[PDB]
Amino acid sequence: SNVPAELKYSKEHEWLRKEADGTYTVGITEHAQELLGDMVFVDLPEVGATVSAGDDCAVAESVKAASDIYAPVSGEIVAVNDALSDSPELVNSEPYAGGWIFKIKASDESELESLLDATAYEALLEDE
Repeated sequence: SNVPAELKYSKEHEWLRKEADGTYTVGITEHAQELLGDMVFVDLPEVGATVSAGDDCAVAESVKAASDIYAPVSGEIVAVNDALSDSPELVNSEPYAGGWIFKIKASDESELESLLDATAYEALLEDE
């Protein structure tokens, strides 16, 4: 599967993209959406919520499965992708683009060290 070289990743099959203001945009990977199948619901976090790294904060549900989506870093949820409430299949068709799930302002920069680069995420995929 497609593993964009510029992104960061979690072992739970999330990606993170740093934006110009320093916030991160978070979604699930091409591999993740492929395994879940045809998406029917994305339960979004509350804007303004404070989360710790590893907290469950969204859910992706398909016709066959559902999975928790974890905060990859600690911080405040600053935006959510409201389009997924009516078009959850964007997660399937454009997991790195229109299928983004939420944006987070990180509270502890040190946590970024626990994130994977693209090479490590590819290796992880090759390791299932």
